[PDB]
Amino acid sequence: VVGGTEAQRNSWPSQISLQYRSGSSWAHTCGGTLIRQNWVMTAAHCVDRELTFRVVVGEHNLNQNNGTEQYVGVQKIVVHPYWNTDDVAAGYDIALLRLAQSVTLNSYVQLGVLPRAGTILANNSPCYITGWGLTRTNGQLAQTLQQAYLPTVDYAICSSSSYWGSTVKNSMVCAGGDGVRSGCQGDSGGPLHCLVNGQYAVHGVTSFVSRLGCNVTRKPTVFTRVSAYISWINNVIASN
Ligand code: NA
Repeated sequence: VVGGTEAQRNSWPSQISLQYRSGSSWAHTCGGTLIRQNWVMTAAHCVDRELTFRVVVGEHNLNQNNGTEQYVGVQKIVVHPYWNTDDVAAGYDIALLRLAQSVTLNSYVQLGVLPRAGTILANNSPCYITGWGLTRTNGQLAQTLQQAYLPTVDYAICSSSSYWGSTVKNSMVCAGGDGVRSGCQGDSGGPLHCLVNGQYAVHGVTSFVSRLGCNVTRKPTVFTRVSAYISWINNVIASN
């Protein structure tokens, strides 16, 4: 997250770190949201690679023991059937991971609350992106979980020529684009939390930013719109 601030350690208890085995150690690769005790929602493009993955819940600092982490292997990966790795702009950038064990809930580990199906945020709605991604374009991952305030940019605007044009679809949410704050590599698959009727819900799964850099004016960060996939998510979980 570029232009972010350190999160309080109990602010976003549904945030997870998806990590992959790198030699004798593990490395953060993207984010995700805990949606059942044994299911995680992330971006399809995060699990394109044939790696060994684990999920870490209750994580705050990637490089220090927090005393709150639970580490659980990934048992099954279900990517959206329409996903196409070389066409991120076509959408369907979403995947569900079934965990090897069910995690225990506490003040650091809670299920993410999903929006009702079909819900679309009005222009300029207050949202936070969270994650451990790069803190500057071509920079390095954050140590501690970061959060940035990113107001939504509605489809009519985001799909105009000076923003994203045709690349953005109705199945996506855009947020930010002020040129100071944004998502960045390592944030993919992580949540966009939006305050609706007094309750934060996860409205987006971070999907892409501009190749021209993370925080670019009028290239808001693009998220998969979770409310477009409520039935898909239910169907996968019900059949696994
Ligand atoms: Na830690």
